[PDB]
Amino acid sequence: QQLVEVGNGYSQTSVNTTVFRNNSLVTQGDEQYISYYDGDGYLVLGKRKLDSDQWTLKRTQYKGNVKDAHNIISMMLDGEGYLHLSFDHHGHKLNYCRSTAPYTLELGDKEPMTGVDEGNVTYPEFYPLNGGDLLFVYRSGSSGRGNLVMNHYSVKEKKWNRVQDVLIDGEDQRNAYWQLYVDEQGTIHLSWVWRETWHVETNHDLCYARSYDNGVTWYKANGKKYDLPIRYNNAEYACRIPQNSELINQTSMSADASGNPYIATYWRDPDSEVPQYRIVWHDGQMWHNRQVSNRHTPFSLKMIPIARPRIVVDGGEIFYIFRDEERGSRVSLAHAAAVGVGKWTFTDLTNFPVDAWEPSHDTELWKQKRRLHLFVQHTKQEFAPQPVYVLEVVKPK
Repeated sequence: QQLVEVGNGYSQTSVNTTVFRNNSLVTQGDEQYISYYDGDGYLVLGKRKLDSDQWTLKRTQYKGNVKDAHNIISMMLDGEGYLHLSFDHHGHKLNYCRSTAPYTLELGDKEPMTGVDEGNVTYPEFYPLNGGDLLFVYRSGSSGRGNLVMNHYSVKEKKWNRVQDVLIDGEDQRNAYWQLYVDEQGTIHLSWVWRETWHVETNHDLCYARSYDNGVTWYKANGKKYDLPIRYNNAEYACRIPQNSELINQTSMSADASGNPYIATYWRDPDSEVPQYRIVWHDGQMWHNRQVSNRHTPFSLKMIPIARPRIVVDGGEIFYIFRDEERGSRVSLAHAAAVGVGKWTFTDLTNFPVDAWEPSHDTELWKQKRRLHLFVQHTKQEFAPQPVYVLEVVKPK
């Protein structure tokens, strides 16, 4: 299970290696693209042909505040091959750049998307849409509460338009933390936890919504159309998980070829001190939740000794990527041949620790080729810059 070295990246924080890099790594056609901060804080872009181990790197004109692990880089390609980059935010004015040509590691100047409510950004994320268009999501904090703002890029028009200004509504009462995925049909999947207070221990529940029409109209998994915006009272609950359950925020989710959502997270049971990894999914008929791990070591959120997970699905076959102090903080794989039967195997994918690392993966490679590639780097949360690798993952023997 092979480990392709890219270049040295910043390792003194987990900025290159958070679960919410959407994306760190992206394939189009026969090429794969990557982004990270180098040891000196510069935004580096890379590309390769997928059949090669040789990366072409470009140190761009931009830097980021690498001492803050929130200040991540997200990238994506549109249907014409232009790279879109957004980076370096913890409640700051939008940093957004496009490549100057398709398939080329040359960034233009920073530019607005719509110019509206772009003053206080955190957590930029890109998703591909049908027709080569893009979705952008970010957390806007300008109101005093983190609000989900969603834009659509038309690749033909070379233009961004707002889609949703108020999709999840905390009613000046509660907070919300979300993750998304665009499936192989072009449907946007959305899931989130609520948080009653400002403190992480009041994280509760997993809610869900989807949109088939690029974010305009929204549906529940049970088929009912949403009245917007989505509040505590009308949200579809994928799973109930109470406050003070060590429920974590900002994880990941995926979907299978049938458009069914799967959500990967962790929390602990009422009668346990031990948080466990979970999978929450809708099979076209109903919601399910299951425990993936069999941990025995407590921790509390009130660095975290386990990583927030990533998942990919192939017709009920599940690859569930994690990192855990119980397994020496290696890159680890929890694999299920069939999600519905719940027989999991556990396999370490690295023989060395990656400490603060959380997984991000090449979402488009998995969709287009059913190959699972991870962004892998040893980070901490003074440590010399460590190699960034791409690791291909296959089912275990």
